[PDB]
Amino acid sequence: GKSYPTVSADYQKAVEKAKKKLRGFIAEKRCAPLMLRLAWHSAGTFDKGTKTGGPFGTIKHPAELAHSANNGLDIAVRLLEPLKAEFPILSYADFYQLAGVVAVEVTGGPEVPFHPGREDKPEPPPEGRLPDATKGSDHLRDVFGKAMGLTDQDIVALSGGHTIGAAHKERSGFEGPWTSNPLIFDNSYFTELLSGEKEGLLQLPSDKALLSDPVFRPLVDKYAADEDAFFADYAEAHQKLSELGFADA
Amino acid sequence: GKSYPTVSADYQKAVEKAKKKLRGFIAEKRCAPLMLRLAWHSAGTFDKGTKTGGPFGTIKHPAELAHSANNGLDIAVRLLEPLKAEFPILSYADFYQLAGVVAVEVTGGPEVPFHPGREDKPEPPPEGRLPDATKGSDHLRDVFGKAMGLTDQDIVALSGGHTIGAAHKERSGFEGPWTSNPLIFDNSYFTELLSGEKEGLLQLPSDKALLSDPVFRPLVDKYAADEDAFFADYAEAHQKLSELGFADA
Ligand code: HEM
Ligand code: HEM
Ligand SMILES: [K+]
Ligand SMILES: [K+]
Repeated sequence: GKSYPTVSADYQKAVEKAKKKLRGFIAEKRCAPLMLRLAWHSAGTFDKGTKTGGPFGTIKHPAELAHSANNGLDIAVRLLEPLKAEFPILSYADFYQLAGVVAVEVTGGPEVPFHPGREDKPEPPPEGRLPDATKGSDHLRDVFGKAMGLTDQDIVALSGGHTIGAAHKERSGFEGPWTSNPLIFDNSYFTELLSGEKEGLLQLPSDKALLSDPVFRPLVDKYAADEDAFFADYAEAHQKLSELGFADA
Repeated sequence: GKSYPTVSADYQKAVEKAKKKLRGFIAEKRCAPLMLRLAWHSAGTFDKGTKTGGPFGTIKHPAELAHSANNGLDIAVRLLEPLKAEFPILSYADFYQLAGVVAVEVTGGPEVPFHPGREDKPEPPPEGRLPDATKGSDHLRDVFGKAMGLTDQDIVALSGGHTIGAAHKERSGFEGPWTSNPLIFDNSYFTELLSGEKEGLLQLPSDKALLSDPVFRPLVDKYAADEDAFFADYAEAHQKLSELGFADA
């Protein structure tokens, strides 16, 4: 049900130019997984019932950066500031979601559609809305479903964002990559999830919860078997995520 | 703009009977100021914009009791549990606001009108909405005005609740009573505020802020000069406070 705001031609020019510079920067710095995380944690605080939180620029605020769920994302914010300063017309809100869309594209994933127009809001949401890696399916539906308003299908496909990147013991406490090729966006997260625990590879309890839920497990199976299906469902879910509370939510 | 819900006759019987038992209990235990504080801190978390928080029973939850603003109110909650258990039909939400109305009446203050029907909600609001004693007039309008939706007049009159009770260094860190007769509800809070700092009596920076604001100071002056006016404005404000988010807000 989205109705995206009109933005000036100069604004659209800056988007296009920012998108290209983000590709080169993110590729050079090898920081696509951290930028995807930055985009997700920005959006993932949306609560449909109160219409608070969401991808509106607040993650750069030191008070939101201090949320323990956000450990290490100050690095992300810092890395992007010089480039953002080249695009003063853009909202931080738009800039961070664009970086997430680009992070996915330059690691070889699907092209997530992007619509500009998000405004930078003044107040960060309360801490505690992002998911707890130590919990399971009920918790996941509470956060993605009851708060953000995404579907069970969205939960599984977005979990596949872990196909890139790694945990760090000094940030969450968990450690290592989910896949053997953590700078490559593919369906390997699901393939590893199905094969058991491979030495050196990470599985959060929240990942494992997908294997035991009667709705989530068919989806893991479909994605492990069909990367195209994964990419389609991923692109849908990431667009919805990136637009929570925006242009009608 | 209130439209109060219908409640059963058995519910109204329990209100009337609870009101009388609360008088005797609160008088015997000399805990009227702590019960007023309990009622206020229950209500004072309302945010009109999101319609979250407010006098809906959540302060008895250990997670809300743990808010540092609420230090010492677990005592209040404990004191009331035996009596509440005599009125299982009543919501905790109604019971705590009734105790606040009674606390004011048995110390000799105005009769604040009371309407039953508040429901006990499952989730406590985020911490941090209650006012900071170390701040001033802007802060007060942010909390009472922008969040709760009360008037500048309401802020000054409700500040007069400090005419009963005292701070404790092991609860907020501040210490002592605002008045020489802290179990007597009268306009003495304003009279002391005007006379300067009397030895042994407390003034928070938030109290003092009332003296320097061009809207609040006329009100302090009116109340110090006219206790009847104070009681009228107090009764209005406390009813509005006790009904935030309830029966239309
Ligand atoms: C489903 C529930 C989720 C939980 C419990 C969760 C939890 C975690 C944890 C604990 C970390 C490691 C942080 C560290 O120590 O560095 C992590 C990292 C990561 N998360 Fe998730 N996450 C979830 C969903 C998501 C979603 C929906 C996305 C985006 C589509 C995502 C993208 C990532 C990425 C890319 C990393 C790697 C970061 C890096 O390499 O530095 N995650 N998550
Ligand atoms: C206006 C901003 C307010 C601030 C900054 C504030 C702050 C404080 C503080 C710091 C304490 C002492 C807590 C302790 O250490 O025990 C206190 C106590 C108290 N507050 Fe206020 N308060 C405010 C408004 C209110 C309102 C609106 C009411 C109710 C009408 C109220 C009723 C009381 C009462 C009765 C006590 C005495 C409690 C006792 O004797 O144990 N206050 N407040
Ligand atoms: K991978
Ligand atoms: K007094």
